[PDB]
Amino acid sequence: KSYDYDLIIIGGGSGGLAAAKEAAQYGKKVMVLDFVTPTPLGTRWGLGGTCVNVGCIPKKLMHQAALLGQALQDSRNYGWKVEETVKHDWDRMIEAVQNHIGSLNWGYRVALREKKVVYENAYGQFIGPHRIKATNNKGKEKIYSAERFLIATGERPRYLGIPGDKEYCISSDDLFSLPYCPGKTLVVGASYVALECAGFLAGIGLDVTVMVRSILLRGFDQDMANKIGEHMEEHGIKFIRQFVPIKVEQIEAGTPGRLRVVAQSTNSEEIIEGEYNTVMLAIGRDACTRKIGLETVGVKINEKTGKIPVTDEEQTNVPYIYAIGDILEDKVELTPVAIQAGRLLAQRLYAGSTVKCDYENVPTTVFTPLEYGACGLSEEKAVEKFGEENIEVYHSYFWPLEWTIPSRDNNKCYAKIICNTKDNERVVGFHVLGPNAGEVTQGFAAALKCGLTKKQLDSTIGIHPVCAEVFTTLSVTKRSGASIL
Amino acid sequence: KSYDYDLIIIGGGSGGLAAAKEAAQYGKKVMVLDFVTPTPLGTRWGLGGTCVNVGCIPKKLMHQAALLGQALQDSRNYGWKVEETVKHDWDRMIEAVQNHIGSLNWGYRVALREKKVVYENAYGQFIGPHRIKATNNKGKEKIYSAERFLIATGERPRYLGIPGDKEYCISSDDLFSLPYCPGKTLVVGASYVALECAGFLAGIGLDVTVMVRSILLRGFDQDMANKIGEHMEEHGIKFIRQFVPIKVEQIEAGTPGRLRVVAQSTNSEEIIEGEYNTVMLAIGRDACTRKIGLETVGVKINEKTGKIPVTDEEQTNVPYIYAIGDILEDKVELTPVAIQAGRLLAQRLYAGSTVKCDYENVPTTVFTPLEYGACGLSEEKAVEKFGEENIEVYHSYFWPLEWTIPSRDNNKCYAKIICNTKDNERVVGFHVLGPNAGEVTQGFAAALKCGLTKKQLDSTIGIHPVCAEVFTTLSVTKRSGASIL
Ligand SMILES: Cc1cc2nc3c(=O)[nH]c(=O)nc-3n(C[C@H](O)[C@H](O)[C@H](O)COP(=O)(O)OP(=O)(O)OC[C@H]3O[C@@H](n4cnc5c(N)ncnc54)[C@H](O)[C@@H]3O)c2cc1C
Ligand SMILES: Cc1cc2nc3c(=O)[nH]c(=O)nc-3n(C[C@H](O)[C@H](O)[C@H](O)COP(=O)(O)OP(=O)(O)OC[C@H]3O[C@@H](n4cnc5c(N)ncnc54)[C@H](O)[C@@H]3O)c2cc1C
Ligand SMILES: [Au+]
Ligand SMILES: [Au+]
Repeated sequence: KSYDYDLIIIGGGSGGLAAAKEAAQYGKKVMVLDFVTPTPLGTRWGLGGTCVNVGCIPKKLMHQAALLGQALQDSRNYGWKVEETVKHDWDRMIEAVQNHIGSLNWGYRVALREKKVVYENAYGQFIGPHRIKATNNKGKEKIYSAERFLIATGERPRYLGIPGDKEYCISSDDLFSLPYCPGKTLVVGASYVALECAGFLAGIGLDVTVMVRSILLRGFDQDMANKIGEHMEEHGIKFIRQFVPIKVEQIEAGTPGRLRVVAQSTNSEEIIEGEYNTVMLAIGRDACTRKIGLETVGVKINEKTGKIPVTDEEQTNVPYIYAIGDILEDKVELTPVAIQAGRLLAQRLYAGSTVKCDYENVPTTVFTPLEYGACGLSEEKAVEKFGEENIEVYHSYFWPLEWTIPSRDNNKCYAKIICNTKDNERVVGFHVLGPNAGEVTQGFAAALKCGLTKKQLDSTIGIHPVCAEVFTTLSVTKRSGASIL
Repeated sequence: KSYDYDLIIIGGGSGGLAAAKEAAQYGKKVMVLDFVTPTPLGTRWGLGGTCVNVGCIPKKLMHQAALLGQALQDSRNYGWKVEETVKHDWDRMIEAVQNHIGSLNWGYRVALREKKVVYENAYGQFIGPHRIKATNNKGKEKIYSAERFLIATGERPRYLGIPGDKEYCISSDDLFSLPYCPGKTLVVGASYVALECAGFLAGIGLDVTVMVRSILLRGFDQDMANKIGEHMEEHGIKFIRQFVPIKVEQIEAGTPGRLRVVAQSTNSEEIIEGEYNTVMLAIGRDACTRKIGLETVGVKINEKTGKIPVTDEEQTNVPYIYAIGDILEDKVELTPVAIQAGRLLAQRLYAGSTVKCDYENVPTTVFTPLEYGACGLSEEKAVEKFGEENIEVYHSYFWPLEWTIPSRDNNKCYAKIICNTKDNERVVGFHVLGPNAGEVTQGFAAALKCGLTKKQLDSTIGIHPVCAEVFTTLSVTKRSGASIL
């Protein structure tokens, strides 16, 4: 019957925009609702969502700034006449990053206008079957109807339920647009975002302290996680183990001001205090699925975690509403997963395709000071799945050539592959800790999709001299116990 | 009967040393003869051969110096307060590189002593069946006998048959230990070494001119070759097309002196002159198989090219003499190929293995200012092999994130895959032109060994934001003619 649009995408993040562009490619009427509720402090950003504005992109750019710091240090030994110590200007770096983010926001808006996709800067909210309520910034309300709906609502940073967090602490949301140098900083948490931000804040010369609850990088391989922790610690970052903040109180306002954080042990009553210029909370992310009125349409969600269960076709229990992105239950919360799922969903709905999104063996990279690229099973998970006796772990240290002249950081980089003997020594796991990890990891992920075997990998000819070539000649097993130095 | 050693390896290059170490791993008596005939100028180097001393390693290090120059330039926009123009010191860079090369020479010598491998700094020469003559630096001669012989003699730079070349020009042999800044330089040739040296000499701020005979990078994909030429030309390198030097004459001696080069056109009698501080000859390499007495033992060689034909087991026409490395006929002249062939040959001879060296689809990287990584067939070769109508070329420009803030070099990087439709759109060719090319290329080479298909590649999930991810979403064909900007 009557239907304003054929597809309404709530949320203009990576996945949402990808699906919008693709569905528009097939002449369907599509409308995108994107609205960023401001941070407790008041920070807001444009179209594009978390990756573009507050995520993947600026984090990579600041990591590049840190890497260029290390390059400035390295250049001395290679013959460049650079002054011994170079200072870093936070304001300029922020200006450059924010300028590029603005350019990407504008690019996306132009792309949406070009593909004839209506963009409405309004907060979406279900009120009834096939109908939604959109509230603009000013407060004006409008109603829309659609045949199909795409929930692409994404997540927002989580806060500790402690006093002072919301008015005195900053999150990933605020850091990449912070209008002043954070000075000394306390990063709470051990998620990959926590280590990324800690690392590159340390690289630009600030004093950073990371406060962890139990373990580093839950979900990632713990051996590699421990190695990253060791390397970060040897670079000047300080770690306080087994502590959670219980109160944050402002000593003096400013830009930055001074704050006191009082925290309690996890296994005792021992209480320690510290003074920091700003405190960044990186302790996970919460789905924004509570406040979109899913009850008015009957979408079933996991009340405990907020995630929405979906079929292998991204379909909810309600036939005409589909969800993509991080909000999904037991999927992988990465931007290329969202984009691929959106593209394939659009092609399935309007292009007669049958290809589904494969969520298995998807690579990731943690951009710590020492990049960490991973694809496939962890060692622990592999042993769980196939049995200790059936898993052989080939590993080796290697020394990237570019670091020999600076004469630094030997026998730190680490490469290990986890192979299943029961299945022709198939390579079920791949982990690399070293420079340009993601570039090396992309190819071996594509190989894992092809069922790379240890024999073929051994037959592949390395390139010389390139870091990645360490993966050509892995011959030492952990089971053998031989040294790898 | 009587046999001094079980295996005599003539030549202590990459392949020779690899085979020596591996054969020693199995308790066999092995002796290595390594001797570097000095350059016309008189430059000599230690153990390790061409890659270690005058090749892969120092070329990568100087490329890293150029890359750090570009990083120094980039760092300004990211917020580092670096002086506008920084000067480069040739002498310090040479000192650092040569120090690392010395360390590698010492490492190899120690490794050989540890594995109980006799190293004799003597020039090898066959005099009769299973017997060889070794002449030390001083001139003393010794005789040796062996059950098996491994010719690993490698190649040496080729010179134009023009007057003045040998006493006034330098080769790749001399450059990486040159005791003075080369100043303005003329690089003759278009082999990958020519472009590598030109590029990084330009990066450190020198005025470089490349003089080519007909085409760039013969053997490599010509489209990518032309793109590299264009990019190098837009970076300040000057190209003189269709010219070959006919005389080099010294204007004034010095360090550097001044030389005049007079050269003639290739298609006319037009003659042009130029003045340069040094002239580097990079016009190919000639096998050192003439002067080792192969006639006294009956080893058949290709008289025209100097290469030695071999079986797929690296065996010559004489059963007990095997050859590895670049000297082989119609093989691939790369260090990992030599090392892999040596390792597999040793395991076949003394470890009962049957695994052979695979010379198909071996990757390479040309470290031009813009790295070029390749694996598999060129476009031209693919069309020749399978037929134009059966080849689809997916390609795209991409813009590495790290360059957006410096705001330079957009729509220059280029990624293309060549797929065979007759064979499930199999990926028969892979070419990437962009930063960290080799790291991206290693993985896709390993995938090609697994028979990666266009469908699987499309199903692989990219990593974000990484350059390599461009290979996840290739959808534009050259046949379609659509724009890629
Ligand atoms: C610091 C950081 C670094 C990261 N780095 C990486 C990385 O390197 N690689 C990687 O793969 N992933 C990375 N991620 C994860 C990545 O940001 C997310 O997984 C990804 O953005 C999920 O996409 P999405 O569209 O589902 O969520 P989003 O992109 O956040 O989409 C949600 C959008 O919809 C808006 N919205 C919310 N509620 C409503 C509503 N009711 N109505 C309308 N619009 C609404 C939101 O404001 C937002 O604009 C990082 C995340 C962070 C925080
Ligand atoms: C500038 C440059 C850059 C290069 N970059 C790369 C790169 O990035 N990647 C790559 O894969 N390849 C690269 N190569 C190619 C690589 O150097 C060769 O392919 C490789 O070294 C071949 O190994 P080989 O042992 O057969 O030759 P060599 O390593 O040269 O072995 C020969 C050794 O034996 C000695 N010898 C010679 N005659 C005798 C004799 N009669 N008796 C005893 N000893 C003798 C020689 O002096 C030398 O020490 C590069 C080459 C050059 C010139
Ligand atoms: Au600062
Ligand atoms: Au110079």
